[PDB]
Amino acid sequence: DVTLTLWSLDRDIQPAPNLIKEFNALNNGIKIEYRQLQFDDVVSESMRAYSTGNAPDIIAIDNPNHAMFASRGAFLDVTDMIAKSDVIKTENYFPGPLKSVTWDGKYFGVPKATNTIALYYNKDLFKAAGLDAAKPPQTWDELVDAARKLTNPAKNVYGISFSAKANEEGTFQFLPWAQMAGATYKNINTDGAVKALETWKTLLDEKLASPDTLTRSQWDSTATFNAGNAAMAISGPWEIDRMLKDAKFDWGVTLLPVPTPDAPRSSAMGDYNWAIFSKTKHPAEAFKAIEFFASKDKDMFKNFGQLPARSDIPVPPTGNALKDEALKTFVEQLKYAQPRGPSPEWPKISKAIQDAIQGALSGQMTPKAALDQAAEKIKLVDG
Ligand SMILES: OC[C@H]1O[C@H](O[C@H]2[C@H](O)[C@@H](O)[C@@H](O[C@H]3[C@H](O)[C@@H](O)[C@H](O)O[C@@H]3CO)O[C@@H]2CO)[C@H](O)[C@@H](O)[C@@H]1O
Repeated sequence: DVTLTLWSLDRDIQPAPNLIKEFNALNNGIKIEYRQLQFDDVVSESMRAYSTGNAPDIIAIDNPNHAMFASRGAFLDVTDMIAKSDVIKTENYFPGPLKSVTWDGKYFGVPKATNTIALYYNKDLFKAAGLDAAKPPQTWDELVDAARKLTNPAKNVYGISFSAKANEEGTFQFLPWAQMAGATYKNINTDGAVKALETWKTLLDEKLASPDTLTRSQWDSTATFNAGNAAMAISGPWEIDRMLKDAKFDWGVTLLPVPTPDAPRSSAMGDYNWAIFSKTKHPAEAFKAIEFFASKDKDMFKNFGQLPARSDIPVPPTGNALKDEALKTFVEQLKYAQPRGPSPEWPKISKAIQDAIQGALSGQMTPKAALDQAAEKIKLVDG
Protein backbone atom coordinates (compact mmCIF):
# COMPACT_ATOMS: atom_id res chain seq x y z
CA ASP A 1 0.00 0.00 0.00
CA VAL A 2 0.86 3.68 -0.44
CA THR A 3 0.41 5.30 2.96
CA LEU A 4 -0.72 8.91 3.10
CA THR A 5 -0.89 11.27 6.06
CA LEU A 6 -3.78 13.72 6.62
CA TRP A 7 -4.07 16.47 9.23
CA SER A 8 -7.33 18.17 10.29
CA LEU A 9 -9.06 19.58 13.34
CA ASP A 10 -12.03 17.30 12.69
CA ARG A 11 -12.94 15.30 15.79
CA ASP A 12 -14.79 11.94 16.11
CA ILE A 13 -18.29 13.28 15.15
CA GLN A 14 -16.84 15.26 12.25
CA PRO A 15 -16.05 14.31 8.69
CA ALA A 16 -12.37 13.59 8.24
CA PRO A 17 -11.64 10.60 10.49
CA ASN A 18 -14.86 8.91 9.41
CA LEU A 19 -14.16 9.51 5.72
CA ILE A 20 -10.71 8.11 6.29
CA LYS A 21 -12.08 4.89 7.79
CA GLU A 22 -14.41 4.45 4.84
CA PHE A 23 -11.60 5.14 2.34
CA ASN A 24 -9.28 2.68 4.05
CA ALA A 25 -11.92 -0.07 3.86
CA LEU A 26 -11.81 0.18 0.04
CA ASN A 27 -8.45 -1.71 0.08
CA ASN A 28 -7.60 0.18 -3.11
CA GLY A 29 -3.83 0.19 -2.62
CA ILE A 30 -3.91 3.42 -0.57
CA LYS A 31 -4.19 3.91 3.22
CA ILE A 32 -4.52 7.12 5.19
CA GLU A 33 -3.15 7.80 8.64
CA TYR A 34 -4.88 10.60 10.52
CA ARG A 35 -3.61 13.29 12.87
CA GLN A 36 -6.21 15.38 14.76
CA LEU A 37 -5.05 18.98 15.49
CA GLN A 38 -6.53 21.97 17.52
CA PHE A 39 -7.95 25.03 15.75
CA ASP A 40 -5.14 27.23 16.98
CA ASP A 41 -2.57 24.80 15.66
CA VAL A 42 -3.66 24.09 12.18
CA VAL A 43 -1.69 27.06 10.69
CA SER A 44 1.28 26.99 13.06
CA GLU A 45 1.83 23.25 13.00
CA SER A 46 1.24 23.08 9.19
CA MET A 47 3.71 25.86 8.43
CA ARG A 48 6.30 24.45 10.94
CA ALA A 49 6.09 21.03 9.27
CA TYR A 50 6.41 22.44 5.75
CA SER A 51 9.44 24.50 6.87
CA THR A 52 10.94 21.46 8.54
CA GLY A 53 10.26 19.18 5.58
CA ASN A 54 7.67 16.84 7.05
CA ALA A 55 4.30 18.26 6.17
CA PRO A 56 1.56 15.73 5.70
CA ASP A 57 0.30 14.74 2.28
CA ILE A 58 -3.12 16.29 2.86
CA ILE A 59 -4.47 19.05 5.10
CA ALA A 60 -7.88 20.54 5.72
CA ILE A 61 -6.96 24.24 6.05
CA ASP A 62 -9.28 27.11 7.03
CA ASN A 63 -10.31 29.00 3.88
CA PRO A 64 -8.78 32.41 4.88
CA ASN A 65 -5.41 30.72 5.33
CA HIS A 66 -5.30 29.09 1.93
CA ALA A 67 -3.77 32.05 0.06
CA MET A 68 -0.79 32.29 2.44
CA PHE A 69 0.20 28.68 1.81
CA ALA A 70 -0.61 28.77 -1.89
CA SER A 71 1.35 32.03 -2.51
CA ARG A 72 4.37 30.60 -0.64
CA GLY A 73 4.56 27.40 -2.79
CA ALA A 74 3.52 25.14 0.13
CA PHE A 75 0.57 23.62 -1.77
CA LEU A 76 0.54 21.42 -4.81
CA ASP A 77 -0.96 22.85 -8.01
CA VAL A 78 -3.91 20.52 -8.64
CA THR A 79 -5.20 22.28 -11.77
CA ASP A 80 -4.32 19.48 -14.20
CA MET A 81 -5.62 16.66 -11.91
CA ILE A 82 -8.91 18.60 -11.41
CA ALA A 83 -9.25 18.93 -15.19
CA LYS A 84 -8.88 15.15 -15.67
CA SER A 85 -11.34 14.38 -12.88
CA ASP A 86 -15.05 13.93 -13.31
CA VAL A 87 -15.57 13.60 -9.57
CA ILE A 88 -14.17 17.02 -8.91
CA LYS A 89 -15.72 19.57 -11.27
CA THR A 90 -15.12 23.25 -10.77
CA GLU A 91 -18.70 23.90 -11.91
CA ASN A 92 -19.94 22.17 -8.78
CA TYR A 93 -18.50 24.62 -6.28
CA PHE A 94 -19.93 27.88 -4.98
CA PRO A 95 -17.76 30.72 -6.41
CA GLY A 96 -16.48 31.99 -3.09
CA PRO A 97 -15.12 28.70 -1.77
CA LEU A 98 -13.61 27.92 -5.17
CA LYS A 99 -11.91 31.31 -5.35
CA SER A 100 -10.39 30.68 -1.93
CA VAL A 101 -8.34 27.71 -3.26
CA THR A 102 -7.03 29.65 -6.22
CA TRP A 103 -3.81 31.59 -6.57
CA ASP A 104 -2.41 33.19 -9.72
CA GLY A 105 -4.94 31.54 -12.04
CA LYS A 106 -4.28 28.04 -10.71
CA TYR A 107 -6.04 25.69 -8.30
CA PHE A 108 -4.18 24.89 -5.10
CA GLY A 109 -6.88 22.86 -3.39
CA VAL A 110 -10.49 21.68 -3.40
CA PRO A 111 -13.15 23.11 -1.07
CA LYS A 112 -14.08 20.76 1.75
CA ALA A 113 -17.20 22.47 3.17
CA THR A 114 -18.69 25.90 3.66
CA ASN A 115 -20.60 27.66 6.46
CA THR A 116 -21.58 30.82 8.20
CA ILE A 117 -22.99 31.73 11.60
CA ALA A 118 -26.61 32.31 12.67
CA LEU A 119 -28.60 32.74 15.86
CA TYR A 120 -29.66 29.70 17.91
CA TYR A 121 -32.27 30.27 20.59
CA ASN A 122 -33.75 28.24 23.46
CA LYS A 123 -37.51 28.32 22.85
CA ASP A 124 -38.32 27.06 26.33
CA LEU A 125 -36.47 29.91 27.94
CA PHE A 126 -38.10 32.39 25.55
CA LYS A 127 -41.56 31.09 26.54
CA ALA A 128 -40.76 31.22 30.30
CA ALA A 129 -39.64 34.84 29.99
CA GLY A 130 -43.01 35.80 28.37
CA LEU A 131 -41.34 36.22 24.95
CA ASP A 132 -42.74 34.88 21.69
CA ALA A 133 -40.70 31.85 20.68
CA ALA A 134 -42.11 32.07 17.15
CA LYS A 135 -40.73 35.59 16.74
CA PRO A 136 -37.04 35.68 17.66
CA PRO A 137 -35.07 38.96 17.56
CA GLN A 138 -34.77 40.62 14.14
CA THR A 139 -32.74 43.70 15.08
CA TRP A 140 -29.77 44.40 17.33
CA ASP A 141 -32.02 46.36 19.72
CA GLU A 142 -34.39 43.40 19.93
CA LEU A 143 -31.46 41.05 20.45
CA VAL A 144 -30.04 43.13 23.30
CA ASP A 145 -33.40 43.59 24.98
CA ALA A 146 -34.12 39.83 24.74
CA ALA A 147 -30.67 39.13 26.16
CA ARG A 148 -31.39 41.47 29.11
CA LYS A 149 -34.64 39.70 29.89
CA LEU A 150 -33.19 36.21 29.47
CA THR A 151 -30.16 36.89 31.72
CA ASN A 152 -31.00 35.11 34.98
CA PRO A 153 -28.02 34.81 37.37
CA ALA A 154 -30.19 32.90 39.86
CA LYS A 155 -29.92 29.95 37.46
CA ASN A 156 -26.52 30.91 35.98
CA VAL A 157 -28.21 31.75 32.64
CA TYR A 158 -26.65 34.30 30.31
CA GLY A 159 -28.88 35.84 27.69
CA ILE A 160 -26.44 35.07 24.90
CA SER A 161 -23.26 33.18 24.05
CA PHE A 162 -20.76 34.07 21.39
CA SER A 163 -17.00 34.42 20.94
CA ALA A 164 -14.64 37.37 21.06
CA LYS A 165 -11.51 35.30 21.47
CA ALA A 166 -8.20 36.96 20.44
CA ASN A 167 -7.64 34.73 17.44
CA GLU A 168 -9.70 34.03 14.24
CA GLU A 169 -12.76 33.19 16.37
CA GLY A 170 -13.34 36.82 17.36
CA THR A 171 -12.73 38.20 13.86
CA PHE A 172 -15.06 35.67 12.26
CA GLN A 173 -17.73 36.51 14.85
CA PHE A 174 -17.33 40.32 14.55
CA LEU A 175 -17.16 40.76 10.80
CA PRO A 176 -20.91 39.98 10.27
CA TRP A 177 -21.89 42.75 12.69
CA ALA A 178 -19.55 45.23 11.07
CA GLN A 179 -20.60 44.21 7.54
CA MET A 180 -24.30 44.45 8.27
CA ALA A 181 -23.65 48.01 9.50
CA GLY A 182 -21.89 48.93 6.24
CA ALA A 183 -18.18 48.25 6.99
CA THR A 184 -15.75 45.71 5.55
CA TYR A 185 -12.37 44.46 6.69
CA LYS A 186 -10.88 47.01 4.23
CA ASN A 187 -12.91 49.77 5.89
CA ILE A 188 -13.35 48.54 9.48
CA ASN A 189 -13.70 51.90 11.26
CA THR A 190 -16.96 53.20 9.89
CA ASP A 191 -19.55 54.59 12.28
CA GLY A 192 -21.52 51.34 11.76
CA ALA A 193 -18.55 49.22 12.81
CA VAL A 194 -18.13 51.40 15.87
CA LYS A 195 -21.84 50.78 16.72
CA ALA A 196 -21.25 47.03 16.32
CA LEU A 197 -18.41 47.10 18.74
CA GLU A 198 -20.33 49.31 21.20
CA THR A 199 -23.09 46.68 21.05
CA TRP A 200 -20.62 43.94 21.93
CA LYS A 201 -19.43 46.11 24.81
CA THR A 202 -23.01 46.30 26.06
CA LEU A 203 -23.36 42.49 26.02
CA LEU A 204 -20.29 42.07 28.13
CA ASP A 205 -20.58 45.13 30.40
CA GLU A 206 -24.14 44.26 31.34
CA LYS A 207 -23.11 40.60 32.01
CA LEU A 208 -25.53 39.40 29.30
CA ALA A 209 -22.71 37.08 28.09
CA SER A 210 -19.95 35.39 30.08
CA PRO A 211 -16.66 37.19 30.70
CA ASP A 212 -15.17 34.01 29.23
CA THR A 213 -16.46 35.22 25.86
CA LEU A 214 -13.14 37.09 25.63
CA THR A 215 -11.05 33.89 25.70
CA ARG A 216 -13.34 31.03 24.65
CA SER A 217 -14.03 29.48 21.21
CA GLN A 218 -17.42 29.42 19.48
CA TRP A 219 -17.44 25.64 20.09
CA ASP A 220 -16.85 25.99 23.83
CA SER A 221 -19.33 28.89 24.12
CA THR A 222 -22.05 26.82 22.43
CA ALA A 223 -21.56 23.99 24.89
CA THR A 224 -22.94 26.43 27.54
CA PHE A 225 -26.00 26.97 25.33
CA ASN A 226 -26.46 23.21 25.04
CA ALA A 227 -26.28 22.95 28.86
CA GLY A 228 -29.07 25.52 29.34
CA ASN A 229 -26.74 28.27 30.58
CA ALA A 230 -27.10 30.65 27.63
CA ALA A 231 -30.51 31.48 26.16
CA MET A 232 -29.13 32.24 22.69
CA ALA A 233 -25.97 31.29 20.81
CA ILE A 234 -24.30 32.80 17.75
CA SER A 235 -22.55 29.87 16.02
CA GLY A 236 -22.39 27.64 12.91
CA PRO A 237 -23.89 24.44 11.47
CA TRP A 238 -20.95 22.50 13.01
CA GLU A 239 -22.91 22.71 16.32
CA ILE A 240 -25.96 20.87 15.10
CA ASP A 241 -25.12 17.20 15.56
CA ARG A 242 -23.76 17.71 19.09
CA MET A 243 -26.68 20.04 19.98
CA LEU A 244 -29.20 17.35 18.97
CA LYS A 245 -27.63 14.99 21.51
CA ASP A 246 -26.84 17.49 24.29
CA ALA A 247 -29.51 20.23 24.33
CA LYS A 248 -32.44 19.08 26.49
CA PHE A 249 -34.84 21.76 25.38
CA ASP A 250 -36.70 22.98 22.31
CA TRP A 251 -34.66 25.28 20.11
CA GLY A 252 -34.69 27.21 16.88
CA VAL A 253 -32.32 28.99 14.56
CA THR A 254 -32.88 32.36 12.86
CA LEU A 255 -30.95 34.73 10.65
CA LEU A 256 -28.48 37.06 12.34
CA PRO A 257 -30.30 40.19 13.64
CA VAL A 258 -29.57 43.36 11.67
CA PRO A 259 -28.73 46.83 12.96
CA THR A 260 -31.82 48.42 11.43
CA PRO A 261 -34.63 46.73 9.45
CA ASP A 262 -33.39 48.24 6.16
CA ALA A 263 -29.96 46.54 6.52
CA PRO A 264 -29.57 43.24 4.66
CA ARG A 265 -28.00 40.26 6.41
CA SER A 266 -24.28 39.66 5.84
CA SER A 267 -21.64 37.38 7.39
CA ALA A 268 -18.22 35.84 6.85
CA MET A 269 -17.67 32.76 4.69
CA GLY A 270 -16.61 29.89 6.92
CA ASP A 271 -15.11 26.43 6.70
CA TYR A 272 -12.18 24.50 5.28
CA ASN A 273 -10.47 23.44 2.09
CA TRP A 274 -8.57 20.31 1.15
CA ALA A 275 -5.00 20.86 0.02
CA ILE A 276 -2.04 18.67 -0.86
CA PHE A 277 1.41 19.79 0.33
CA SER A 278 3.75 20.57 -2.54
CA LYS A 279 6.51 17.95 -1.75
CA THR A 280 4.20 14.97 -1.44
CA LYS A 281 5.74 11.79 -2.82
CA HIS A 282 2.21 10.61 -3.76
CA PRO A 283 0.34 13.36 -5.63
CA ALA A 284 -1.95 11.02 -7.58
CA GLU A 285 -2.93 8.99 -4.55
CA ALA A 286 -3.46 12.07 -2.41
CA PHE A 287 -5.73 13.46 -5.17
CA LYS A 288 -7.68 10.17 -5.34
CA ALA A 289 -8.31 10.55 -1.59
CA ILE A 290 -9.68 14.04 -2.14
CA GLU A 291 -11.90 12.71 -4.96
CA PHE A 292 -13.25 10.08 -2.56
CA PHE A 293 -14.00 12.78 0.02
CA ALA A 294 -15.82 14.90 -2.57
CA SER A 295 -17.85 11.85 -3.69
CA LYS A 296 -19.32 11.72 -0.14
CA ASP A 297 -20.22 15.44 0.06
CA LYS A 298 -23.80 14.45 -0.78
CA ASP A 299 -24.08 12.80 2.61
CA MET A 300 -22.21 15.40 4.71
CA PHE A 301 -25.24 17.10 6.26
CA LYS A 302 -27.06 13.92 7.13
CA ASN A 303 -23.90 12.31 8.64
CA PHE A 304 -22.18 15.29 10.25
CA GLY A 305 -24.49 18.31 10.11
CA GLN A 306 -22.02 20.20 7.91
CA LEU A 307 -22.68 21.81 4.53
CA PRO A 308 -21.02 21.03 1.21
CA ALA A 309 -19.31 23.90 -0.65
CA ARG A 310 -21.37 22.98 -3.71
CA SER A 311 -24.35 24.10 -5.70
CA ASP A 312 -24.77 20.81 -7.60
CA ILE A 313 -25.94 18.90 -4.46
CA PRO A 314 -28.53 21.07 -2.69
CA VAL A 315 -28.96 19.61 0.80
CA PRO A 316 -32.12 17.50 1.28
CA PRO A 317 -34.07 17.47 4.53
CA THR A 318 -33.06 14.88 7.09
CA GLY A 319 -36.47 14.28 8.59
CA ASN A 320 -35.41 15.56 12.01
CA ALA A 321 -37.50 18.68 12.56
CA LEU A 322 -34.94 20.59 14.68
CA LYS A 323 -32.11 19.73 12.27
CA ASP A 324 -34.17 20.65 9.21
CA GLU A 325 -35.10 24.07 10.60
CA ALA A 326 -31.43 24.65 11.28
CA LEU A 327 -30.67 23.60 7.71
CA LYS A 328 -33.21 26.03 6.25
CA THR A 329 -31.77 28.98 8.26
CA PHE A 330 -28.12 28.22 7.54
CA VAL A 331 -28.71 27.59 3.80
CA GLU A 332 -30.36 31.06 3.64
CA GLN A 333 -27.78 32.88 5.75
CA LEU A 334 -24.99 31.31 3.68
CA LYS A 335 -26.10 33.12 0.56
CA TYR A 336 -24.99 36.44 2.10
CA ALA A 337 -21.56 35.38 3.32
CA GLN A 338 -18.52 37.36 2.22
CA PRO A 339 -14.93 36.02 1.89
CA ARG A 340 -12.11 36.95 4.23
CA GLY A 341 -9.59 37.83 1.54
CA PRO A 342 -8.06 36.50 -0.55
CA SER A 343 -4.98 37.57 1.27
CA PRO A 344 -1.65 35.98 2.03
CA GLU A 345 -1.60 38.51 4.92
CA TRP A 346 -4.94 37.49 6.42
CA PRO A 347 -3.51 36.70 9.86
CA LYS A 348 -2.17 40.27 10.23
CA ILE A 349 -5.49 41.75 9.08
CA SER A 350 -7.31 39.51 11.55
CA LYS A 351 -4.85 40.38 14.41
CA ALA A 352 -5.60 44.07 13.86
CA ILE A 353 -9.30 43.36 14.26
CA GLN A 354 -8.75 41.08 17.27
CA ASP A 355 -6.72 43.77 19.01
CA ALA A 356 -9.43 46.36 18.43
CA ILE A 357 -12.07 44.02 19.85
CA GLN A 358 -9.98 43.27 22.94
CA GLY A 359 -9.08 46.91 23.49
CA ALA A 360 -12.65 48.11 23.36
CA LEU A 361 -14.21 45.23 25.32
CA SER A 362 -11.71 45.65 28.17
CA GLY A 363 -12.59 49.38 28.44
CA GLN A 364 -9.00 50.31 27.70
CA MET A 365 -9.82 51.98 24.38
CA THR A 366 -13.00 53.47 23.00
CA PRO A 367 -14.54 51.51 20.10
CA LYS A 368 -13.74 54.38 17.76
CA ALA A 369 -10.11 54.64 18.77
CA ALA A 370 -9.70 50.83 18.69
CA LEU A 371 -11.12 50.47 15.20
CA ASP A 372 -9.31 53.60 13.84
CA GLN A 373 -6.05 51.92 14.87
CA ALA A 374 -7.08 48.61 13.24
CA ALA A 375 -7.93 50.44 10.02
CA GLU A 376 -4.47 52.06 9.97
CA LYS A 377 -2.80 48.72 10.47
CA ILE A 378 -4.93 47.10 7.74
CA LYS A 379 -4.02 49.88 5.21
CA LEU A 380 -0.41 48.76 5.66
CA VAL A 381 -0.71 45.00 5.82
CA ASP A 382 -3.47 44.60 3.14
CA GLY A 383 -1.57 46.70 0.61
O1 LIG B 1 -13.07 30.42 14.80
C1 LIG B 1 -13.29 30.91 13.48
C2 LIG B 1 -13.58 29.72 12.58
O2 LIG B 1 -14.92 29.28 12.93
C3 LIG B 1 -15.35 28.09 12.24
O3 LIG B 1 -14.56 26.99 12.65
C4 LIG B 1 -15.25 25.97 13.43
C5 LIG B 1 -14.82 24.62 12.83
O4 LIG B 1 -15.23 24.60 11.45
C6 LIG B 1 -15.45 23.52 13.65
O5 LIG B 1 -14.99 22.24 13.20
C7 LIG B 1 -15.23 23.66 15.12
O6 LIG B 1 -13.86 23.38 15.35
C8 LIG B 1 -13.58 22.80 16.66
C9 LIG B 1 -13.34 21.33 16.51
O7 LIG B 1 -14.45 20.74 15.82
C10 LIG B 1 -13.13 20.69 17.86
O8 LIG B 1 -12.80 19.31 17.77
C11 LIG B 1 -12.13 21.42 18.61
O9 LIG B 1 -11.92 20.87 19.84
O10 LIG B 1 -12.11 22.83 18.53
C12 LIG B 1 -12.28 23.36 17.20
C13 LIG B 1 -12.28 24.85 17.37
O11 LIG B 1 -13.36 25.28 18.14
O12 LIG B 1 -15.57 24.95 15.56
C14 LIG B 1 -14.86 26.02 14.90
C15 LIG B 1 -15.27 27.30 15.59
O13 LIG B 1 -14.89 27.27 17.02
C16 LIG B 1 -15.24 28.30 10.72
O14 LIG B 1 -15.49 27.06 10.06
C17 LIG B 1 -13.86 28.84 10.32
O15 LIG B 1 -13.83 29.16 8.90
C18 LIG B 1 -13.62 30.10 11.12
O16 LIG B 1 -12.39 30.73 10.69
